[PDB]
Amino acid sequence: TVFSPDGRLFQVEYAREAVKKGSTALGMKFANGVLLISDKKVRSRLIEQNSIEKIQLIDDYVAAVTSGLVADARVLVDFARISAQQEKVTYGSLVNIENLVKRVADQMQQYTQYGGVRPYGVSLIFAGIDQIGPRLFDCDPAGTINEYKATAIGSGKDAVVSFLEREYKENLPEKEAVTLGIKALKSSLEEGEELKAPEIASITVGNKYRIYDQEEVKKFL
Amino acid sequence: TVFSPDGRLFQVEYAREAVKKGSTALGMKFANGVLLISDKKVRSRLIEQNSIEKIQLIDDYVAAVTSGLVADARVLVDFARISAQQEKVTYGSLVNIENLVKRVADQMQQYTQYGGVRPYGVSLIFAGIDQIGPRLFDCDPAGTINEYKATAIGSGKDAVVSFLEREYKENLPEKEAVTLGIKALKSSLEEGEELKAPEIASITVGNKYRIYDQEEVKKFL
Amino acid sequence: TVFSPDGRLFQVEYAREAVKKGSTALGMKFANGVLLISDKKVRSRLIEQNSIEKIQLIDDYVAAVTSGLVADARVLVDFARISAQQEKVTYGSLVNIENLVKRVADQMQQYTQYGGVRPYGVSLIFAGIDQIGPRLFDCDPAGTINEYKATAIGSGKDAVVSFLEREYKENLPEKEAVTLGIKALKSSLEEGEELKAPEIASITVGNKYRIYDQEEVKKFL
Amino acid sequence: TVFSPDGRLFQVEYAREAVKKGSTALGMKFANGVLLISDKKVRSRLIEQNSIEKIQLIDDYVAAVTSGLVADARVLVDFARISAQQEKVTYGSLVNIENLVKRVADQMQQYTQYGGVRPYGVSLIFAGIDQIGPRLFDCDPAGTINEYKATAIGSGKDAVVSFLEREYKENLPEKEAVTLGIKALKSSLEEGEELKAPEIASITVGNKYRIYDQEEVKKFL
Amino acid sequence: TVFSPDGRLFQVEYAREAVKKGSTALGMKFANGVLLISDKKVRSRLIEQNSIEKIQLIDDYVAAVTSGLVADARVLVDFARISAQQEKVTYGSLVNIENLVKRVADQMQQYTQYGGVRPYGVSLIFAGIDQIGPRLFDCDPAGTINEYKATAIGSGKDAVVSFLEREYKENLPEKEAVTLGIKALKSSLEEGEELKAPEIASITVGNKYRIYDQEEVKKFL
Amino acid sequence: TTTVGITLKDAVIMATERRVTMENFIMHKNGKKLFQIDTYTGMTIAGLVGDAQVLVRYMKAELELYRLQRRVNMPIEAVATLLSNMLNQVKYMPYMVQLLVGGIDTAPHVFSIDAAGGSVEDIYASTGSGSPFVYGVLESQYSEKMTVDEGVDLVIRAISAAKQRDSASGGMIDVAVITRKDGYVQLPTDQIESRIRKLGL
Amino acid sequence: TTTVGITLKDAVIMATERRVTMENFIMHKNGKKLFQIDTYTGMTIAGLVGDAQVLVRYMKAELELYRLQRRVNMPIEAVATLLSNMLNQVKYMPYMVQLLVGGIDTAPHVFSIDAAGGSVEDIYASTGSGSPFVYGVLESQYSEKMTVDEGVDLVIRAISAAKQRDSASGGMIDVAVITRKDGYVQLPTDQIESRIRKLGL
Amino acid sequence: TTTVGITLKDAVIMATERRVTMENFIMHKNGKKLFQIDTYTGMTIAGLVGDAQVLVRYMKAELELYRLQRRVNMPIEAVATLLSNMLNQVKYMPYMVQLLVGGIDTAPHVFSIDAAGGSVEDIYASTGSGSPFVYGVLESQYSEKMTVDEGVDLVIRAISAAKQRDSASGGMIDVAVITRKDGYVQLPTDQIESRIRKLGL
Amino acid sequence: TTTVGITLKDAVIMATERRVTMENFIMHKNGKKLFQIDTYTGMTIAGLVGDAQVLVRYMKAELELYRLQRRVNMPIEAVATLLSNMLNQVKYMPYMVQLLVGGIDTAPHVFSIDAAGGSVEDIYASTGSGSPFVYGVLESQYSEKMTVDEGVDLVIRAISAAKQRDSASGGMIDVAVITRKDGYVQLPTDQIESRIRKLGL
Repeated sequence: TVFSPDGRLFQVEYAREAVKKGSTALGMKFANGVLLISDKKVRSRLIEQNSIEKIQLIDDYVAAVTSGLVADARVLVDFARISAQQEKVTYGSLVNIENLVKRVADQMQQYTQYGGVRPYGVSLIFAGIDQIGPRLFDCDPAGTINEYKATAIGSGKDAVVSFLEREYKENLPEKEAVTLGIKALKSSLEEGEELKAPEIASITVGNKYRIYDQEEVKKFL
Repeated sequence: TVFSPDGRLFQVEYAREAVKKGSTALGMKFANGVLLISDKKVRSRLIEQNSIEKIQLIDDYVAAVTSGLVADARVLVDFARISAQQEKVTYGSLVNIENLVKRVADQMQQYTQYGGVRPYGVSLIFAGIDQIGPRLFDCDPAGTINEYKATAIGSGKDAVVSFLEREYKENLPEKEAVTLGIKALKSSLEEGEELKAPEIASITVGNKYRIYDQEEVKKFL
Repeated sequence: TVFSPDGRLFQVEYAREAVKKGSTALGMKFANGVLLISDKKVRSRLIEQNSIEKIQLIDDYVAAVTSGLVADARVLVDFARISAQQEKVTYGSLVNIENLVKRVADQMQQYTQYGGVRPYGVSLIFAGIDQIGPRLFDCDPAGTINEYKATAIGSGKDAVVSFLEREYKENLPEKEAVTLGIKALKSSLEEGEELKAPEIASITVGNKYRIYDQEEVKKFL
Repeated sequence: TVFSPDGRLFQVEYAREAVKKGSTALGMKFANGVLLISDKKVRSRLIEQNSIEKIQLIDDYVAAVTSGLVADARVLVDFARISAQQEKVTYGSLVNIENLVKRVADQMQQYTQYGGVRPYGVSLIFAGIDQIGPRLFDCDPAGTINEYKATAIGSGKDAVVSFLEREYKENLPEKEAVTLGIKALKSSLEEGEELKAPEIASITVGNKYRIYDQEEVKKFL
Repeated sequence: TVFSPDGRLFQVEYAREAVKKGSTALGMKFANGVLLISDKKVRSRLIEQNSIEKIQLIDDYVAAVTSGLVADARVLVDFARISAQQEKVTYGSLVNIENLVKRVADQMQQYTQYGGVRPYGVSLIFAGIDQIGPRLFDCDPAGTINEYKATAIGSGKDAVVSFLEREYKENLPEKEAVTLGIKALKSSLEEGEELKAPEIASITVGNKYRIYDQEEVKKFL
Repeated sequence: TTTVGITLKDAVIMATERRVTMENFIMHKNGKKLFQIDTYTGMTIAGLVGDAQVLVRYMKAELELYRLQRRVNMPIEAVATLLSNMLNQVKYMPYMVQLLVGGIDTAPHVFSIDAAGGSVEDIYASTGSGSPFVYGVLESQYSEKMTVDEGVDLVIRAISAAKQRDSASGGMIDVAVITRKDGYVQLPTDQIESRIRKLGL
Repeated sequence: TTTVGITLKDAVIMATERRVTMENFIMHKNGKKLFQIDTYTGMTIAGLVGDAQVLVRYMKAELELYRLQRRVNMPIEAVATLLSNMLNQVKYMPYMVQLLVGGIDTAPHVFSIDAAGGSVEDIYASTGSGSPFVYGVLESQYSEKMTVDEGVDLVIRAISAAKQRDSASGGMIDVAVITRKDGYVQLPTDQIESRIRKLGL
Repeated sequence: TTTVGITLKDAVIMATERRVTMENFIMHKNGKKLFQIDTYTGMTIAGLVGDAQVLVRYMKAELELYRLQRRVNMPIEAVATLLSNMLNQVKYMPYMVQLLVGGIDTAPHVFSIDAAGGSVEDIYASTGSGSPFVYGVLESQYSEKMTVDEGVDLVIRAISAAKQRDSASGGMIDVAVITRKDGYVQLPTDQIESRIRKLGL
Repeated sequence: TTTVGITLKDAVIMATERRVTMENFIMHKNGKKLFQIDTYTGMTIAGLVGDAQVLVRYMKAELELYRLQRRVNMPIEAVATLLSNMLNQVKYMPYMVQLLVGGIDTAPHVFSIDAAGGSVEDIYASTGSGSPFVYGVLESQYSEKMTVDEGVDLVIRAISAAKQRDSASGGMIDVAVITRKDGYVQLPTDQIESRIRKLGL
């Protein structure tokens, strides 16, 4: 990875293109909690859907969704899990999610600076509750971090964000937040398509991360 | 391995082409068990067929078939065997096959990210029974993992899958599952060819992995 | 990174181009203190502005702002923080800020001399108070250090400096220094645009670094 | 760095071009002492001139000036300082300055022979008094060392040397040596320009290195 | 460094071209001793000639002259000095100069075989007296060693050797050997030029290496 | 120190004393020896406090990561096996501890793990300087057909007896009960004190 | 050495003696054992001076960096946990120290940390050769419902008693009080001397 | 060995004895224990000669480099802190030394540094086998309101007393005075001998 | 072993005995302890022969290389400083030696270097088991205003006395004289024997 005459890093920009081809997922803050929704694309019938999860847990109070190269995403998630455990052993607990996200982002950043390796073709959304409150972060291939009230990654990122920028309201009831999230995903669909029951997970202050059941998802679909 | 302007990794895609030239094999779940069938291609008569096995065992309850570069496949199988033993020594037993598959996939993933090496030109199918139940996974050169009810690898992959998507039924008797598998392979043959007695292995819950004898195979052929 | 026939290092010059695309920030000395102002660009409404800080603290008496590749900047800031702590442990206190800046610059310089890595696409401004007095330094991708009475980095660097060269006065009251800084940033704006409440921090001799509140900023805007 | 068909090393020659673009400085021996003068170029008014020094001390009896890439020069000066301290710890004192210069030059030479690195774009002048007497050395990017009665580096090198070759006299009074040095620098100026108060330092036998004050410099300007 | 279709190593041949541009020096055996003469080229008047030596000592009974890249030559001389000391510590004394020369040549040879480095652009002449007698060796960039009765290196090598092949006589008196050496150098001069007092050193059996004074040189000039 | 763990038809009951000795006196009257390390798994520690606390932190991290990765709680025997390996690897520079690991998978289990990594499963076990007194009580009164309430009372009596003879034992009794239905439940001191009075202790 | 730390409803009070022994005599009458390591956190040291001073420097650096990175003061329990790990890692080549860590988060806490990395929370604790005398006084006079001023007086009495029996104890008493309102506050010697006179000590 | 360092209003006075013992006898009557290590900083050594001489060379190099890099003389406390770290790092393979570091920044300071890296600031201190005798004299005669000349005389008396009881002490007395005005000044033996006669020693 | 080195106005005189002990008997009557290591520098060794011989070889190589590189003879103090560093670096696995280094720069110097790297300059010194006897003689008879011939005679008497009381001492006396004019000169046995007879020894 080297600089162009414009001061650009092409391998990083190309990695971003890989991300754009991944599945669509979004996250949004709501009253005393954070919501994650993944637009799981259903293909074939020979796939064991029961074993396919898009929302990973890093620990009981932190979750993430990824979009981009699947193999790379798996690796970064494992890294985040291990990193989270190291912090708990060292201090006794996790205090600020932001630092976990940074440790991950730094792992990604170095792959854009040192030769012999290619950057991770992965975009992540981190969500959870910590000492400060409910938090929601993005992390791109470059290793750039931003905290959001609401965000999205994947091929539908632009459509979903555009929708959210208009419709998103603060301090919504969990049910309203989920309802909104579903509408946002639907707006990103190709003409003639439909939204399959998405994977939904949420967490509220004082609780552990909660993953919705299949029936619970359908009720909002 | 670097990114193209499209966000693609050509060396990985090329590795996939190597896989497409390998032999055809399939796997399918059935009532309380998992079936593996390999379309061993018979050539010459000077080859010691008795010593040619396509279905490898990783341990008493886990088996795999591979397609692609033979030398690479052998290496990955050895890796999986060693990895499986490490888990048993560490915890006393193997609980979740999925984790074994991941350890293998991660070994493969890094070869697509670090320079100085080429990716493995190998696709694998893992099958076995663990704490959860009968399971069936694929793993490609990229290092991507998917759990299936039924799948296939090799040059006949597309034909076999197409067939299975139409004919596959859940919770079949072992004998029916084998019968179906044979039909699936036959559908992938070049016009004018025939199916030679394939290698068949299966496992049922509570038992160890069972490999069919020569006569047993012919009865379904 | 190698020399051209002109004795130039293109990768370094290209890194400088990356810096030119970053946000605008300035720093200026005033009577018994140093001021830092960052032109935080406000985009969208879905970004958690409360968590977005442009002025970092290295320690209680030293702060910095950066412009260029965000991921790289984060890394250098972390380096500076760790380095500052090492000095305190070794000697019991930080005596001369200049040396901290050099340690950072040297980290940057080596990336322009050794192959296998690219230079940091980051320009930094360091400010604080030490044994000598209030101090203000720049550090560019090359690893060049200069102490200023007033300076600026980012896309608006040229406009801001030009303004300051004309309007800057020594030994101003803090309030006058801030007022001047705001005017300087406004002069760098594209026609038709406006300045959003910038992030402001200052330190005076004998005190710790002080970050302005939101209301305090608006009073000068 | 490899050889051309002419037996030339282009990367070294290119490094020399980098040096030619640096500031001008000279050194000359005089009766029982050595003089260093640096043509500090004054730019802007927002630069803290009080903190800008061109003449570095390596130890109480040894000083140096550099011209070329600033970041590289800083690194070599630090190296020389550390090296000088190692010698004192090892033997109890510094006996021959020539050896210090060689240790620096050897650090530079290896960067012209090993791949993976670029040569230092720096020319240095070393001056001081040791067991033998007042001494004055140059060191270029190649790692070549020469002892001079009088010399110069930087863009004005050719003009200054030409002047000195004609006007230089041995065993001058310090005041006469300084007067001569100022004339030499003036002769190298572009038409219409003027010489700003230069940085001047000198050492005499039995004394420590002495840096001139601002008023002292003006008296000769 | 790789082979051409002719079995040639171009980087080595190019290094030889670098050598051809160096100063001229010769060596010759005489009755019970060995003589070294270096055609020091005098340039400018601002160079401290008193500190410029072309004939280096490796130890009290061994000396060398070099031609080619100056920085590289310095490095090889240092190597030879260190190597000579190691032998003395190990065995108590130096017995055969040939082995010292080989250790140096081997250091040079490896730079023509391993990548990542360039060959030394240096030709050396070694002379001294050991257990066997007065000896005189050459060593080129390739790492080739030859013992001579009389030899030469540098730009004037061809002219000097041609002369010596015709005029050289064995077992000459030291004074006659020096007289001859001076004539040999003069024959290599460009038309219209003159020979400046060269640096002369000699050693006789049972003695230590002796360097001629300035007046002694002029008497033969 | 006194730690006690017993199994019943479908439950594991573990209890400890709170006294901690440092610098040869009762520096702390209210320490902690009984830990939850998983949903259905608890651990008691004995021996050097420093070493023991470190091991607990490692085990918590290790089991949590296991759960997340494999989507299942680690088998109790596997938990014991980890410790066996962790401790044996440093047997020449060992942790100065004695551990009890208990919990439920498909059945209740209690493992006793020594500092050499030796791990043995049993019906009941105790560790610490007061363990000989606990064994006396359990050996005489323990019954496999006991109810969970009878179990809790026995554990209190066993520890209470140890507190009367072991000078290193003392403090309030901590009791935890693990069942599949409820999971790891730590009993209120209100209930424990009530039982203590009823038992005439 | 004598160090004392106690908790009250909403405050932590820590105090130490100043005497330092080197080469078997009272080389220094005015050393320092009570340190501020964070905005609301203090530490007292005991044992070998060299080791203790090094640990204090590390802790200051570690907590400052933590604050800057996470924009929040480290929890007291986390502070204790760091030390536990730092000390345990070198247990075979240990720091010869005994530490007290006290401060306020949402509540006042005092931790006692041994050289093995053993860390136990308590209501009050003391370290050093004179600690047995302090415990005597606190055990008899300490009350949870005490005011901050009553607290300070108790701490002075406890140390003063130690100074009368422990030959390794002596010097002026340093007292610091930590509250959320004021933060870490070091008391003037003027106030301490005044209290000493009033208490008839 | 006897080394003495005291502070006064605006000065630091340090002195030592010259006797050096090797192979159990007075091999050298005129060694050196008092060193200048910076413009306004001096050091005295005690303990093993080899170790001490090495440390002095390191400190000179370290402080000189510091000055050049930061364009300022290192604070005395920082000088002491370096030694603390240098010595503590090798505490298990230690330097067999006792050091005094004194000098002026904005105020005069004297630090006593042990082999464990323990560093404590004081008004006066002494090291070496004869230090107990020096403390006796200083404890009785030292006064904070003393002049620099009164200070020098006290230091001579204190060492002279040590020379009469400590068999390891002896030789001519070296005295150095550090002030901001003059910097580190080594007193002539002519002045010291004169004072010795006047004092009736 | 007995080695002696003294300074005079413009000269250094060094002498040793030749006896070498191995396996607890006089295995060698004619060893070598006095070495030239530079043009104007000599060294005497004592202690373990193996270690000492190795050091001499290193010093010769080190000083020769220095000369060639810097075109000047190394200062005597610098020579001593090297040894100090070389020996101190291995102080825990030390060379079992005692060295004397003497020579001329602008003045004559004699350094005594112990196995810990301790280096002290003096007017005269001696090493080896017989050194106490040499000191007796020198202490009584040595005079700073002595001539080089008077110096040589004193050195012979001092060693001769040691040979009469130290069972580890004996053999012919080696004497070397170092001056700027002549450099290191080893005296003929013919001259030494002549002096011995004249002195009535």
